[PDB]
Amino acid sequence: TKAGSLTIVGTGIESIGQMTLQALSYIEAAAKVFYCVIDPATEAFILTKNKNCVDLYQYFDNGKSRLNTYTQMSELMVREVRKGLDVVGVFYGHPGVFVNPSHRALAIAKSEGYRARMLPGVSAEDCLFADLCIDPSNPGCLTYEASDFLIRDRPVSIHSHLVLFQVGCVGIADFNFTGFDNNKFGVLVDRLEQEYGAEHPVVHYIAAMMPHQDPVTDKYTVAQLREPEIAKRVGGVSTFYIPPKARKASNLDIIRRLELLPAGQVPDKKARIYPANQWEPDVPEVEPYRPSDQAAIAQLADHAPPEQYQPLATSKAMSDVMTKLALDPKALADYKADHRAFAQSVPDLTPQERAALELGDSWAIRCAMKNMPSSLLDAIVVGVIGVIG
Amino acid sequence: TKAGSLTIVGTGIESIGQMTLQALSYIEAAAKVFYCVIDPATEAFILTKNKNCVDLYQYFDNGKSRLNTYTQMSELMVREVRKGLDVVGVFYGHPGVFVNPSHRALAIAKSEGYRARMLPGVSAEDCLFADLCIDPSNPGCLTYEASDFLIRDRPVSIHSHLVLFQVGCVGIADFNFTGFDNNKFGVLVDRLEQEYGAEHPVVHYIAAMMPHQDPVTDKYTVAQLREPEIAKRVGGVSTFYIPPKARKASNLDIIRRLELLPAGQVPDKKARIYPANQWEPDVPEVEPYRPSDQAAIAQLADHAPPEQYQPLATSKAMSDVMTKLALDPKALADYKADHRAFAQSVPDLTPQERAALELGDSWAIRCAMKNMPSSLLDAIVVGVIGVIG
Ligand SMILES: C[S@@+](CC[C@H](N)C(=O)[O-])C[C@H]1O[C@@H](n2cnc3c(N)ncnc32)[C@H](O)[C@@H]1O
Ligand SMILES: C[S@@+](CC[C@H](N)C(=O)[O-])C[C@H]1O[C@@H](n2cnc3c(N)ncnc32)[C@H](O)[C@@H]1O
Ligand SMILES: [Cl-]
Ligand SMILES: [Cl-]
Ligand SMILES: [Cl-]
Ligand SMILES: [Cl-]
Repeated sequence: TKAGSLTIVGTGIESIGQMTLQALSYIEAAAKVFYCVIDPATEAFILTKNKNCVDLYQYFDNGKSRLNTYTQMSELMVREVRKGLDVVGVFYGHPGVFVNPSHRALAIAKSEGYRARMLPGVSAEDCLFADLCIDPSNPGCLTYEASDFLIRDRPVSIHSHLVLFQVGCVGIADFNFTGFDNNKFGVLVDRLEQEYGAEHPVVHYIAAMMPHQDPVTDKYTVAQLREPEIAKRVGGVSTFYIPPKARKASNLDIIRRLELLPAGQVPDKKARIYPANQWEPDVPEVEPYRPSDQAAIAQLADHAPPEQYQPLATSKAMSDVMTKLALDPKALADYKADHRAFAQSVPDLTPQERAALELGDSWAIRCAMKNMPSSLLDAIVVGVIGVIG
Repeated sequence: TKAGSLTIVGTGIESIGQMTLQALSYIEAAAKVFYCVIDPATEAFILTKNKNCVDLYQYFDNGKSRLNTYTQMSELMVREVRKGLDVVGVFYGHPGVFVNPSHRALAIAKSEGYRARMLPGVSAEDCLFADLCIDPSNPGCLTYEASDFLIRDRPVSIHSHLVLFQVGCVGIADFNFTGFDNNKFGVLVDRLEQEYGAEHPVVHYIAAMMPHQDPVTDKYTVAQLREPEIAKRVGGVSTFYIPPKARKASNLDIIRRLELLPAGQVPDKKARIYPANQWEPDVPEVEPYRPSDQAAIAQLADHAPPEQYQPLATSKAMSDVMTKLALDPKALADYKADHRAFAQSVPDLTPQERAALELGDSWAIRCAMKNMPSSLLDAIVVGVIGVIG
């Protein structure tokens, strides 16, 4: 194993709070940190956690091509990896969602034989699902960059969710500190009219970046986007959500091959599971407490845990070590290098706990931490299967 | 404002480390916690952080409809909200991505006039982007539930990414503790053959759930999925990634309306930005260090910060308060109730810092924490615009 590593992490969107515990731990452990974030409280927070940080944002300039900036950002990181250092790069949101230089730097490091990894983070689309109260599963989700959407004529589906990033800089390859002149926004609006119609809703979304702020969740018709006062509000952190225009019917051949009908009625196209999408045009009110829902709630009084349910049955020493492996990158590296040596130095473990850690396999760790009933083993991670039908 | 609130949060996918700082803080502050997670180290961690927790997983049972379980899960949470308590629900990953009961409970609470919010988390798709080294922006992403994909005959795009959740339980509406009998998996494989061809790649993806584990990133042809030994490996935490089959050309009308050509050549369909997607079939090698890349790197020696760059210029007292607002839900609530009273009780703030906190607006906070050069204001969040073209 060569000296030198690159780990790229995210900060999430809302200042400080949306950073993951592991992103923080890698920032603290790093020899050198390079960052690109867009609020000052997050920047100040990062600087309290490591003594050797560099702001990547200084490599943008007026009329300097963004591609040249991204090549420079990547090279600054990889140069320190080649010197044998543990390097961490930090980007706002998820560091691989609509980001060029992270993928470039990781690919170069990997090709030259260094350790290289991206840790996921909370994206602007993750925030959109939470704030607009929608699930990508119901009824599917298409996600594009707005200029790419137009130039490559990417297809829409009127029966699924549509999410468009970078709607505030249609057709722009450069940078300006004061901001974008979004003079080709009308080209996007023309496309949305063609696909959806002039009276179809478009939601202008901006996630709150400070903890006390509310999100922007402003619904407009496609036609209203042509009004100059409304067009002016779309900027560099704006995303569009376009809800479905209609409900898609079921395929009879698939119903039969999956054996879903006992010769009769599947639910109708608009027999929706509560709650319905509030952004869809002409969406009917769905009943939250149907007779079937009331009967399920009545069964709560007599409920007992099923006999095949596996209750947690662990110890402080075992929960402490599993927490340490997740929150201490040095401890994890030590454990990975020698499972047996590490396991034998952990204080207060029971014999079973020690043995499970020595092996490292999931089933062993599960047996050590959960009580498995006889019922279960006289007959496999089974985590809300979602129902869309 | 009525007493009682519901906040639903996520844990991310990888044990403990992928929880956000704000998710942890709300779990600690809650009067009552309800959770549904699928590894025991995460469960044990949650129980160390609040004294009043209930496992929602005990409401599943063999041959009990999942919809009835979800109605029960929702009702247990909302009952405590109606009593005037601050309630937190916890689901693995992102709590609104392929999850029924979170959306139901939040909608009921909101309709009855209680405070209701979802905090985003790291999803299985977020992990997929990071581990497979792909960006949803290049060249767009379609995301579906596998049974819905089949039953509603949802469209594919051979030029964009495809992600399918719940490929281990095609056509199943119920639960079993030992697991799913995935006997209709061949119906999915038939559809993938029709859309992509028998020799097109499909990546079987399972994100690591413990910190020391590696992810499963196993590429197969569509044809290979019919082999019983391979089909057997697909389970309840399996997701499929299907890469594009071809590159989409540019539209001449849009090129002209966005003014991208000076009468000549736009880059060719396969003149890719480094790095290329390694999962695409017959993808050519892309040069990481072209002459333009070498010239950009040569400019690093003479680089200085641009005159319109805004360096961080804050204080310990200001960074401490902004951190507290993000990490202490009680402090945030106090600040939101009375900006001026809160601001005047914060120790050691400068006059400008105090004034910015009193107002609460983003531009005021930015001025207080960053030095704004004369160059800038003699002429707006501008955070990697991604280039896809
Ligand atoms: C270069 S990308 C970076 C995205 C980021 N890595 C992420 O994980 O969301 C910039 C685009 O992200 C979206 N974005 C960034 N901040 C946002 C916010 N606060 N609300 C909504 N969308 C945002 C916008 O579409 C913006 O044009
Ligand atoms: C009911 S959903 C819940 C998803 C979860 N809320 C999230 O944010 O990803 C279950 C599906 O998520 C995906 N999933 C869950 N854990 C996973 C893992 N470790 N790797 C890949 N996919 C996973 C699988 O497609 C699975 O069938
Ligand atoms: Cl969060
Ligand atoms: Cl029931
Ligand atoms: Cl993370
Ligand atoms: Cl340059």
